[PDB]
Amino acid sequence: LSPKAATLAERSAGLAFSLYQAMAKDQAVENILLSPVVVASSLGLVSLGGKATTASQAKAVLSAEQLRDEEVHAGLGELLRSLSNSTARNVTWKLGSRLYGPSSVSFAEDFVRSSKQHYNCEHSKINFRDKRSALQSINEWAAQTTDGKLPEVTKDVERTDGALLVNAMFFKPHWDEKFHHKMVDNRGFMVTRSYTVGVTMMHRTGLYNYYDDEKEKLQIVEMPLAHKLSSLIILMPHHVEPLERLEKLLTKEQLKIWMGKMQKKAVAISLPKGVVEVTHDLQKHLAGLGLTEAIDKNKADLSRMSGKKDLYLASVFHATAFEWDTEGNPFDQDIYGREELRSPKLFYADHPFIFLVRDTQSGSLLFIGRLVRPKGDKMR
Amino acid sequence: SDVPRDLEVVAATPTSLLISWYHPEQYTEYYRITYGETGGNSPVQEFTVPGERETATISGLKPGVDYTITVYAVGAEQYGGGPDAPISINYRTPHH
Repeated sequence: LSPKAATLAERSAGLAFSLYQAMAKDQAVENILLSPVVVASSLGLVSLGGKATTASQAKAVLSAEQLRDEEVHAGLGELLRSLSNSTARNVTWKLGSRLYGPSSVSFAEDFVRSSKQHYNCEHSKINFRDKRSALQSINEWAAQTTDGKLPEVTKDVERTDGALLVNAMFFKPHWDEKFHHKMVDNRGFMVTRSYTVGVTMMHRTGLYNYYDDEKEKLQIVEMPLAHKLSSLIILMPHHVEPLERLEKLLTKEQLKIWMGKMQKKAVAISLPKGVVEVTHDLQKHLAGLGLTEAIDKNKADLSRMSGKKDLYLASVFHATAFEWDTEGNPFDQDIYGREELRSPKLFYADHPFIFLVRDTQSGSLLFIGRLVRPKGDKMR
Repeated sequence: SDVPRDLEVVAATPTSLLISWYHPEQYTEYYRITYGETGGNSPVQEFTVPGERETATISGLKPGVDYTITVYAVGAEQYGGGPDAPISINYRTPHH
């Protein structure tokens, strides 16, 4: 990444953690799945189609005060292009971003042109009169973007009069060392110690960077993705417990400390297999971090987006289908005939855990989330 | 069916044994092969072999000694507290 895109990768990760922490405090929030660059591009779109404090507060939430407007849109545009670097573009990573305005609102050509170049933003009109048809247009668009992996964004829309930004994603981590396609069976996932759901799990034993934090009662394992161009790190408590305690330890300083103590050891990994569909409306959480002007029906200045002050940010849907599957790169099976795999560490992910995907080339954080409650109907 | 079957010594020398077995019904990721003197004190010695293989050579044995050979199938069932899938045999290596 260029110096400007590198500073915005750090700011986008910082924003995703603050957004994750604000969402983890909400009792209605169960699974979390955030792509820091997609979240940052949503604020970038508010700055591009916004004026005076509506646009300045968008940069303030990203902690990008000392960055010029051109540096913000060019850096975020370069960051969105770099997301396809560690993955098979339009195969294991699909992303669409659509701005839905009311039927009585026409988007300015200046905004359409710049938003499409910087953020690959699509523009559409929505008839809020029949709610069933307005929902079906958004749900069918997300389903087509992800080829049915995310068949629905939401079952209801609350604010039916402003602009609706919708981000639909499909991501499937391709392991550097695949799990065998038949090493799958049905298991229990303890949502709490008194509530267990059924899940399909995939299993493999291999060599992974690993650390067992005995003091903080958690295991941490790094699973490299294809050609080690990215890696997926999982932090799971020893006991089935609410993630609140572990989430308090979620700082860059502690993550750097845990990464430094990891050693390559034989680990018997078992993970839930299937699609985790997570939809968040980031409107109320982004407002809670400093985006009060854009979300208000009266104070919102989105004149660069439409031409007149007839638009306010009603919703920021961030919907992702994150697929845990066995597929990855092949490897030499003779690694099984080696002494190192004699007594592996057991990483059996049958209870809530935090996970993060990081681009190894740019150091940029690709995904942050947690799995608390697996769907409940994706078992074989 | 869900355990390895037909474990037998195919070839034997004073210091070595070539063993063979038939895979279980379910897919096997890898096998753990353990061996040691029957009823003795010494901890058993073990090595792993990829799941595709149905033969293994045990070397460094003592002539005319009785050994207990156990072959464990490690598949999806064995993960997360699942039961072991073993098969054991006894064989006295020749004095030759």
